[PDB]
Amino acid sequence: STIEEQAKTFLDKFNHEAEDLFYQSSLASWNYNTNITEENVQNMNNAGDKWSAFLKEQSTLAQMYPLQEIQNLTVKLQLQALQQNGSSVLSEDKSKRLNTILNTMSTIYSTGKVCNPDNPQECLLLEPGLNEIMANSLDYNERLWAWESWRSEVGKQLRPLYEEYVVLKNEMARANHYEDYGDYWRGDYEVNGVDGYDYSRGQLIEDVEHTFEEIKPLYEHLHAYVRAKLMNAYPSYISPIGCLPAHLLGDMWGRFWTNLYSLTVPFGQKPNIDVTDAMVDQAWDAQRIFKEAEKFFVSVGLPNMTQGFWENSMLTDPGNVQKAVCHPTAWDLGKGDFRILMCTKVTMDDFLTAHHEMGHIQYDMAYAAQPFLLRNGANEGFHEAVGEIMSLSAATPKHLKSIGLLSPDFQEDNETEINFLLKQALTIVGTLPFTYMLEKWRWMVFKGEIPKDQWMKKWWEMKREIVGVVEPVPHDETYCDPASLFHVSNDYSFIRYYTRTLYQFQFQEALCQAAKHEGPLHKCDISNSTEAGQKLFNMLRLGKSEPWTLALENVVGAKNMNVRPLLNYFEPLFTWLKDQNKNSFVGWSTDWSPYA
Amino acid sequence: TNLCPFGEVFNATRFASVYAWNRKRISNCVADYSVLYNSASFSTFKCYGVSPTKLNDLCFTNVYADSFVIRGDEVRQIAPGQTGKIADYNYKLPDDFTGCVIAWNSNNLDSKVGGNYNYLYRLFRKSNLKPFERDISTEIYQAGSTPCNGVEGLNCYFPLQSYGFQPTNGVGYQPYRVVVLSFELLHAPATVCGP
Ligand SMILES: *[C@@H]1O[C@H](CO)[C@@H](O)[C@H](O)[C@H]1NC(C)=O
Ligand SMILES: *[C@@H]1O[C@H](CO)[C@@H](O)[C@H](O)[C@H]1NC(C)=O
Ligand SMILES: *[C@@H]1O[C@H](CO)[C@@H](O)[C@H](O)[C@H]1NC(C)=O
Ligand SMILES: *[C@@H]1O[C@H](CO)[C@@H](O)[C@H](O)[C@H]1NC(C)=O
Ligand SMILES: [Zn+2]
Repeated sequence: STIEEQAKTFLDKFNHEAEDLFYQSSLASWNYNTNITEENVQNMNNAGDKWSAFLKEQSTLAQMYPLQEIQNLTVKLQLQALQQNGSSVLSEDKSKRLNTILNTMSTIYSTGKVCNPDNPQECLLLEPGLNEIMANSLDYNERLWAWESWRSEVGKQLRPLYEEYVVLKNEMARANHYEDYGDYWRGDYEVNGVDGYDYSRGQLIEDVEHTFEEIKPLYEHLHAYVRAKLMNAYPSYISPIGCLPAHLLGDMWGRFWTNLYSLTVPFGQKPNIDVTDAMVDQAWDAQRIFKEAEKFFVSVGLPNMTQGFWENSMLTDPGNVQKAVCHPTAWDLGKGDFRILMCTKVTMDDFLTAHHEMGHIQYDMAYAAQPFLLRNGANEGFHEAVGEIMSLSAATPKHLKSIGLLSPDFQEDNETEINFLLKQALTIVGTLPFTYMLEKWRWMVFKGEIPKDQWMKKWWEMKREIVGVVEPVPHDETYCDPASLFHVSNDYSFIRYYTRTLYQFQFQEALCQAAKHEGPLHKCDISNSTEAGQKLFNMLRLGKSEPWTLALENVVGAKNMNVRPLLNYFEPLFTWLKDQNKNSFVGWSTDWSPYA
Repeated sequence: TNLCPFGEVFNATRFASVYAWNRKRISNCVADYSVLYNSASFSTFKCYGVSPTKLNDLCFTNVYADSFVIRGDEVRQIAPGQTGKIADYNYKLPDDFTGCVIAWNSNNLDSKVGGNYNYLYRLFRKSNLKPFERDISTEIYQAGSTPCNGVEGLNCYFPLQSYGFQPTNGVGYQPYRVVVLSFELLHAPATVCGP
């Protein structure tokens, strides 16, 4: 028997063994997340530890089949994914040091506290304490105190750990034959050996930068309009030509500009579409909300939810003393077990979240027939892109009128359309320079292009130049402001939020064209379009079995990430912004700072 | 008026593992086949050659009842000309099969919280099964070229895998009890008529 035939048999044993071991761990994890007890924490760890130990053993055994002697690509994909050394290419000592470093950075982030001056007992955590300030406060000094204290007390603790974390991560990556840890992260987009669909790791840098250039005009005008509105609210704190102060952006980092809507809303006398009152007026409950979401996917030709979904999910807060982790999550436990965990309230937000979360379930169900290791999104940005387009359609006035929640006597006027697009842009567009700039900095640090004694100097140079945001207090190299965001101190790649954002409008535009939608893209509802559902399903069932370039082409007809649908979605706002900014300065000088 | 002992087959406490499928020879009795096909308790009742509709007007020399447990997605493999782990390694029907295949969901009996591992199936085998063949061997499967020495290790796998039957699995992964009725016709007494 050949090496390939041995690998097929080896993967055969792995799939059947992993399926049950993963199920045991998912089940234990579920019981803790819905019913928080000490016994459930231990059972979650024991099942989780066995699964991790199983993966470590099977990874070593997989490495004894060299990829060079395998021609069947679907075998090579599974073999390669299992074979990845990860941290296990380092010595046990280095591996142990790195794991200690990761846990300490995580613990500092989630337990880091800040106490107000003159009361060392009045202390706030990031969640909910500091986040409440950064999302709701209009007072300049309170916001500045929260922004600086978080970075000066918690960020400074992370600085030495992050320096050592980079060194060990780079050693791990170079031992795995990558250029550095950033090149390792970019490997999620790599495709080899499929003519016409290949994609190199370095090509991601070029494609992110190329598409970001086309985003700059829309962002510049979004930045200029926001700066003008804030300058009306804070005339003594904002320069008409300068960057936006970093603590005046709606959250701790300015990752999203969502919470600037109240001070920037174009037409403040036209109210939002808030369909919550109609839901309560009709006595909707959680089961109705998820039944409606199920009805939505069925209308495009996707299957209804399984019986186990309704029996085993937790669609409401359990309440009295059984405590649960209420963050909305879609669970693929394996063995045909699909569940949603969500503490649903009767609100429009949770109504849209259910469609989003059920979108994940539809994705999970569609690639269930794939081999275990290929049961995932085509790349790191696919799954979240699938979830986002579901809430795009479900939120439109057209869809809310067809399910009886929005009055037929509500008609769209262009002022509510500008209000909605501006609110969307604050979240969706505002995060794109933030996400690209943050990942560029980490890429350059891992690459070795930023020396340690210039980490924060470069971090704020790039914030000013690329994001148009300026720090309100000078920060020397004892700070580690990037690590003050969860994803950096918890070792998660970040470009996924950039690529997913472009993917979702590529998906939505393609699906809406299949749905024969007439009018602006942002008013599209793919409901009742089996043609759209079929086009999406053709990619969903692929899982990870095909190159992500091919999976994308199944939906949109193109092999690569494309920014044009994103600009098509926001075009009505773009023309309105350009007219608004006619007597404003557009762009920013980087040398102005609030500390003069 | 000797009634064929179908109750012992269908209403058994525990079914056999499919790799070790159970065979019950039925002889010298009266079988009321119409009770089964017109009971509406089974999810699969498909006959090949013979007709379920009132063909208890026939006589057969011997009737065999094969029973075992498989997951729902594998019930499709209990049919002539099918491939897959069950059809190739555990239980194989002939191309010219004359008989009926009966299956029902047994999640209420064969699933358990934490997992029921009583039922096994054969995952590896050097070759495919002849029709109506049974392999209950436990020889360690040699996937490579180095001898296994009777223990599992590199490229050496114990050939039988366990279903993990949990009540919360999807329908495709839930246990199903299967009964396969063979109708044999030899130039012989024809002892099972069953009006
Ligand atoms: C919560 O977990 C405990 C064991 O930790 C268990 O005895 C109890 O039945 C569970 N309650 C619910 C509602 O699941
Ligand atoms: C790869 O192997 C699987 C199963 O071993 C088979 O179904 C598939 O056709 C093979 N692909 C190629 C290109 O040989
Ligand atoms: C889903 O639809 C099928 C029909 O295709 C139906 O048989 C089944 O009962 C439905 N299940 C639910 C939970 O709606
Ligand atoms: C199994 O038991 C039920 C209830 O006692 C009975 O109706 C059924 O006929 C039995 N099965 C057979 C094959 O007789
Ligand atoms: Zn999501």
